[PDB]
Amino acid sequence: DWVPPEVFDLVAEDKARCMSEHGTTQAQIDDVDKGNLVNEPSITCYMYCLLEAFSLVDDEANVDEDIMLGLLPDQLQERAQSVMGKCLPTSGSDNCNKIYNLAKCVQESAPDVWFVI
Ligand SMILES: CCCCNS(=O)(=O)c1ccccc1
Repeated sequence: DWVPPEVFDLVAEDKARCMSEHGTTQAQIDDVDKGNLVNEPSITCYMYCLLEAFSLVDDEANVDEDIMLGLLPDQLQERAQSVMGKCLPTSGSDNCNKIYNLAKCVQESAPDVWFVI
């Protein structure tokens, strides 16, 4: 990955909170990173939780595309922008399910783009 060790420091406090709130295990996170994701609230609500902590989504899981693209390396932004044209706006039954659907769409469309810390 292009994700540097810094980001792990930066997200540590929110990561710990989000996992505690939702019953998330590190194994579930590792799985999403390997492209294995199911619609289980303990992982889908974790992803919403962390996105929200960094202002990447609002109260109804609408994505701030400019902030999201801003997370990614310059060299990935062209292809990520195409992916967001396909996968946004979000849709689903609740905030966690919206992020499930988004993650599945990004992972299906682009290898290097969705990542979960
Ligand atoms: C392309 C967006 C990735 C979303 N993954 S994440 O929810 O773990 C997350 C990563 C980094 C900051 C906040 C949330």
